[PDB]
Amino acid sequence: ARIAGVEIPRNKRVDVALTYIYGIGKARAKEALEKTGINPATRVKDLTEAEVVRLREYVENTWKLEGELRAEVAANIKRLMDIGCYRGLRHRRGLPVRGQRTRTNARTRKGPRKTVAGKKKAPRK
Amino acid sequence: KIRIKLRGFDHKTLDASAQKIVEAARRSGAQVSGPIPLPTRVRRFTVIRGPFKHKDSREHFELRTHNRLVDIINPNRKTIEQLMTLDLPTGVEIEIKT
Amino acid sequence: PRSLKKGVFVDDHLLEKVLELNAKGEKRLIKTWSRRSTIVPEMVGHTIAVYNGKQHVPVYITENMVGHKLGEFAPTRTYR
Amino acid sequence: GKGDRRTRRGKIWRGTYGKYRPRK
Amino acid sequence: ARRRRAEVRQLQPDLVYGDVLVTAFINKIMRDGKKNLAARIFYDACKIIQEKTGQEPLKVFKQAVENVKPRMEVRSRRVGGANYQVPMEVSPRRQQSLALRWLVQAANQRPERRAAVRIAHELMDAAEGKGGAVKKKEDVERMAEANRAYAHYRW
Amino acid sequence: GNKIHPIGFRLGITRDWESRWYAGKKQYRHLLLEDQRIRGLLEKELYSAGLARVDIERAADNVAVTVHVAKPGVVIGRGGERIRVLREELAKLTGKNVALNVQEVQNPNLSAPLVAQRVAEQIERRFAVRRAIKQAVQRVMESGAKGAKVIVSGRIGGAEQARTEWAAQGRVPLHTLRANIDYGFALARTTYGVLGVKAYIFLGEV
Amino acid sequence: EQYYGTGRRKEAVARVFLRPGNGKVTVNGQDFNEYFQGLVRAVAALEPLRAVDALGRFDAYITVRGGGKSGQIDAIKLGIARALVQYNPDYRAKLKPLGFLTRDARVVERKKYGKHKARRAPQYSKR
Amino acid sequence: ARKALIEKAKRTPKFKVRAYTRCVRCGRARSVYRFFGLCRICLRELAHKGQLPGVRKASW
RNA sequence: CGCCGUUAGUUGCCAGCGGUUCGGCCGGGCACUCUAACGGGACUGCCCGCGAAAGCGGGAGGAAGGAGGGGACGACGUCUGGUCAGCAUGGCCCUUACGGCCUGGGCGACACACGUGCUACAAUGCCCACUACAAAGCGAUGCCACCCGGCAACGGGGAGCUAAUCGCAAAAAGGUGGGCCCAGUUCGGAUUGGGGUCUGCAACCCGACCCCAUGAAGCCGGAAUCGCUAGUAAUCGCGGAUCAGCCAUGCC
Ligand SMILES: [Mg+2]
Ligand SMILES: [Mg+2]
Ligand SMILES: [Mg+2]
Ligand SMILES: [Mg+2]
Ligand SMILES: [Mg+2]
Ligand SMILES: [Mg+2]
Ligand SMILES: [Mg+2]
Ligand SMILES: [Mg+2]
Ligand SMILES: [Mg+2]
Ligand SMILES: [Mg+2]
Ligand SMILES: [Mg+2]
Ligand SMILES: [Mg+2]
Ligand SMILES: [Mg+2]
Ligand SMILES: [Mg+2]
Ligand SMILES: [Mg+2]
Ligand SMILES: [Mg+2]
Ligand SMILES: [Mg+2]
Ligand SMILES: [Mg+2]
Ligand SMILES: [Mg+2]
Ligand SMILES: [Zn+2]
Repeated sequence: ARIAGVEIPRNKRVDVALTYIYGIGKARAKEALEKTGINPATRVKDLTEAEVVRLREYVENTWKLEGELRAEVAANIKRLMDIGCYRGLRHRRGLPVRGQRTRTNARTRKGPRKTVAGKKKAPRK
Repeated sequence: KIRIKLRGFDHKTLDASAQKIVEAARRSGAQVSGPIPLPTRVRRFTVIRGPFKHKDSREHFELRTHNRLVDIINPNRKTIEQLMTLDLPTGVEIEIKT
Repeated sequence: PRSLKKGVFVDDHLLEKVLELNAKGEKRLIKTWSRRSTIVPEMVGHTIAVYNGKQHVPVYITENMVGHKLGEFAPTRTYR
Repeated sequence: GKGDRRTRRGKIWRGTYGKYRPRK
Repeated sequence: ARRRRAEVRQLQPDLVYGDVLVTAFINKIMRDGKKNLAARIFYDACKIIQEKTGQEPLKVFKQAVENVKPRMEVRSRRVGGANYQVPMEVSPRRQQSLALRWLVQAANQRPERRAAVRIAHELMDAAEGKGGAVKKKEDVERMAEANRAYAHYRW
Repeated sequence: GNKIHPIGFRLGITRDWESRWYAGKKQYRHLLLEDQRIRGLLEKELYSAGLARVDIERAADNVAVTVHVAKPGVVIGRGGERIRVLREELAKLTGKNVALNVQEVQNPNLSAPLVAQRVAEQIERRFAVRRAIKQAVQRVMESGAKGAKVIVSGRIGGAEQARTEWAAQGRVPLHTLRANIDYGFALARTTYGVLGVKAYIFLGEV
Repeated sequence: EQYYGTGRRKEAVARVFLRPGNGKVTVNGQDFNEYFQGLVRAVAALEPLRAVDALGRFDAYITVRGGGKSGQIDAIKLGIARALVQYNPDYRAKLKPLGFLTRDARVVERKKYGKHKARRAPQYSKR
Repeated sequence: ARKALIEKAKRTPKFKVRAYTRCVRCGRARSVYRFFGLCRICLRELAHKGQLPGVRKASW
């Protein structure tokens, strides 16, 4: 059943399945199960309607998940850029932000490589 | 109950205490617990053999500190008089807390 | 995920120089070298000319940039 | 792995403590 | 080994069957020096063979290893142009080393999730004469005596 | 690169340290830095007396300071003028009452520190290297010594290309700890540049 | 009445005490199968006893200190062998041939510089 | 190093943070041991002249 | 480093015992372990085969055998090798600066490329819990026990230590039980958002750490290429030097 915004994890432990929800991770999961007394090991397909409702009414009225969360984050970074912020300019360039060395290994933040002229008449190492 | 600690960078110089202090009364006055060795804290200084590069060279230097306990119950009048100020070692330090 | 504890820091060079302009009016350019100072509410409106190691760049302070440091709005290195 | 901060071995390696590794 | 002839290092006999060959197999299974986890796997396999076969486990192991030993193999060698796979006997020392190694290798190719199950079913398949471990042996033998046109290069 | 200081290599045996005195982890660096201030000063003043090794000891806030020279005469001073002011400047650095002593060197031709200091003075004084060295080794070898060796660095003769001049006699088993080999080094500030001078003297075995 | 033997191995030391008894082994307070619980090697330590058809002829109180259970397993096997020769000197004609008496001297080789792990040398490229 | 820079014990360095070791024998500010006040080069030099009490060459 | 002995027992222990808050915690002996000073022990010494001899194969006694294992040690010299930015040092050049002083910036730039490494791609694994074993080292204007508050980083409190006598410490791989069930996954933890601790005059450029959220590439790597012969490789974790703190996944 749908716990969080359009969420349908089934055939798995509740505390694991819950993770598939956006803003929900291992912590929030095993936490929402304790504050609603739902045996974490139980499979979603084996949950009481009564239990699901509790989970639904809780997890949604306790945290800010899914799309609405993407919205805030998408919004936050956009804010960093609108103002002349530094981290902002970094987000514009697509370069690391948490002060990482960009002479090498900035791949994850730069996507596939953009190999161009790297040498011509000197040690090509 | 005489407790005297013995530090030092040389282990033969410290011995210039046991074979000198236990000569008062080992089987007459006090019992003299004798000089206990105790572990010896070692300090290593590892250094690159030469200036500039050559990280894989290095030479090792240690500054071994030796210890001694002694401890002698029965702070005898005459026994202390002798074992009072008749020493010789220069590379030894003493601590007293009997 | 920033952090400074409990005791927001700002260099009194301007901290005491700004609170003054709040006793008269605005002011054009306030060249400083203190990019350490966490911009405080009582600055919005003022135009602090932060230094970049080479020049003083004017940064109009807005409600939006409260807890941000003056340096963050004054880029240092020059890329393409 | 030793790279997971919020895990047991993650803290050991990084030589730290927290919810994922109390002191006792 | 340019100087010494190299001497085989005998190993401590088995702590069950007492067989030294058994220990050897366990060493191959062992990785990162986790001997306990290793043995805990081999013996776990002997249990899996006792229910699958009415015959004792050691009888199976012996058989398996034996089936997997190659009688002949080819060893590259330049003779005056390109490289030439020259067939030649395999010393008893090597037959053993290879059997055990291959056994453990094919073993970890099987789909079964539990390690012990992989070694067990693999040993059984070996004594039966089937199983990918016995294939390698067959393919290696098929390799030589398929180059008999060079066997006169003993080496 | 090769070849470790032959003393640093024997410090343990057949070569007692040059300053015996314990010192906790907190004071040591100080008591040590002081040794230098001292060893340095004396080394510059007592130059003409020609010193070998300034040994130093320490006690209940005390300081040995036993300078080993060949011309104690010049050390002491006339009736005690040299040996005077020295303890006046020494005790200033060390407010621990620094006694001071002077020892005689039983022949300065078995004192590598000197033999080297010798050849060095010759070179700074435009002498012919090969000869000074051949003589030095001789003198050393002349009075006992089961072996000896002298080495001068480069620019031998003011030349543009630096070189190294050998010269040695008897034995000098550097690879044996049980050797008791004295070692001495001396610069040689000249008009064209420096020139190292190392001196080795092999005396006694076990 | 009671026989002793030292026994050491690769940084492990264990005192062994044998007394004509049943067979229980009070290792560091716990039963044998309790201290070396689930380690296919333990049975080794007790091996020397089987060298002379003893085992149930003795009892053994053992205290270990230093190293790892496996290193200790061997140290223990050395005590159970010595304390046995003290019980009977003639218990060497058998207890020895199997080697049970030799003291395994292999030790963690020092860690040299310019090398990662003592011998394991760092790797390079152009060469 | 340069003489101008030699002055670690300059005292009152404004903030304890700006204070830095520096060799007492050569001015080297790059690998000065606390126990000796010296840099790794000098530590090697003097130790060879047994001028560092008790400091011997280790070996195990 | 490997075995034994002697000398010394505020480490040690039911050894045999008596007191147990049944913790070697008090008594108390130092036997054993250990600590460390010193000392013994192997020398082809003995037996057998071969040998002209040196010595080679093999055997016994022995902790150890024939260089028992690991170090320190590196010849005459070569590379006109490295370093005048450690330090000296000849020559040359600079003066109102090629000196000095600061605040700030830079050495942390990035379309690219390589070396060395870390962490992985998972089930002989990952997670959680309980529980057993080290060594070598560290403790001031420091190491910080059992206490309280906080999920926590850590904050307040405060004992002992001055350190074989207190602390750092929890060793980790391991073992026992449970979970996961082959999935880009309870594999991996990159990146990014948010909140916060601490060190520091100060963390924007440029710190480490904690918690929530996010959860990338990666399914074992082309040509080619590296280390290692035994307590070695591989694998696991611990300490230290530098050091306020830390970019150490480095070094020892
Ligand atoms: Mg080399
Ligand atoms: Mg070397
Ligand atoms: Mg002012
Ligand atoms: Mg994980
Ligand atoms: Mg001139
Ligand atoms: Mg190791
Ligand atoms: Mg200078
Ligand atoms: Mg600093
Ligand atoms: Mg003994
Ligand atoms: Mg009792
Ligand atoms: Mg002979
Ligand atoms: Mg040699
Ligand atoms: Mg750099
Ligand atoms: Mg709490
Ligand atoms: Mg399990
Ligand atoms: Mg692989
Ligand atoms: Mg690895
Ligand atoms: Mg540090
Ligand atoms: Mg570390
Ligand atoms: Zn220096």
